Amino acid sequence: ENLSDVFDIYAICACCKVAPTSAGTKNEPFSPRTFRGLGNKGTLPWKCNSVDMKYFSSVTTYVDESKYEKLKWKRERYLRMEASKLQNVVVMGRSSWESIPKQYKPLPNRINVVLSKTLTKEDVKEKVFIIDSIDDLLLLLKKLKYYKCFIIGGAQVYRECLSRNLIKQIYFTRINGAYPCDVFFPEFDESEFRVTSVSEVYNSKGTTLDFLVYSKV
Ligand SMILES: NC(=O)C1=CN([C@@H]2O[C@H](COP(=O)(O)OP(=O)(O)OC[C@H]3O[C@@H](n4cnc5c(N)ncnc54)[C@H](OP(=O)(O)O)[C@@H]3O)[C@@H](O)[C@H]2O)C=CC1
Ligand SMILES: CCc1nc(N)nc(N)c1-c1ccccc1
Repeated sequence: ENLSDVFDIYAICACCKVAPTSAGTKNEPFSPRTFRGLGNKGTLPWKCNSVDMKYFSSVTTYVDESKYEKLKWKRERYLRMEASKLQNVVVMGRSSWESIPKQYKPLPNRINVVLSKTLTKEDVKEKVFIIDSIDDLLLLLKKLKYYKCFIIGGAQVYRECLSRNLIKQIYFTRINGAYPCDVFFPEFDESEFRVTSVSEVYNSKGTTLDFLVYSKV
């Protein structure tokens, strides 16, 4: 079956409009995807957005002890048929991991997993899991008790995961504001996904935003 579903590999990200420039063949003033701004100069285009911050925090930390049991079976089941506290898992590439003020790493109540090949335990003192590659990621999950695995960045981790059909659902936030960006959310065959949750329009500091949730067909 689908690994993505078996291990509930959901992806969450936040994008904003892209502030143009007056130079470069990279300018896409008419890109069909209005919200593709992911990062810039190693950080978030926008300013710490309180709301999304809260949203992201909420969603990635929420766990339902009961509903878990079902998932417990699903995985076990697959595990065997293949062989023939309770927190969520967060996963991020080195970049985004560094892009975080140490004072917030690792992320609380969440099993942190950093994807990288240039990091070692001697280097990372935080209590996190250092993964070699998506494959290991899978191997890791297989033997790990958690609610749902989350992919919180960055652009490469998304792409890779998407290209391998490892994303069950995507929690896509949208920040209505243009900001200079050098990193953008990767493309994919959206055909397999259908929006399942469209939140209302929220407001903060004067910048609008909303939350979407696309699911695999
Ligand atoms: N708006 C949003 O929701 C988000 C924005 N961001 C922003 O994006 C930018 C960072 O994203 P991006 O540049 O794509 O970087 P990433 O955070 O994805 O980090 C890239 C690094 O991750 C590693 N990596 C990726 N895939 C693999 C793999 N399969 N196996 C092993 N290592 C892997 C590599 O580590 P190594 O070099 O050690 O091999 C790599 O150089 C930042 O500015 C950050 O602020 C990040 C997340 C979310
Ligand atoms: C709150 C910012 C945020 N919001 C959403 N919706 N998704 C994310 N993946 C992140 C994020 C950004 C950089 C590093 C870790 C997580």
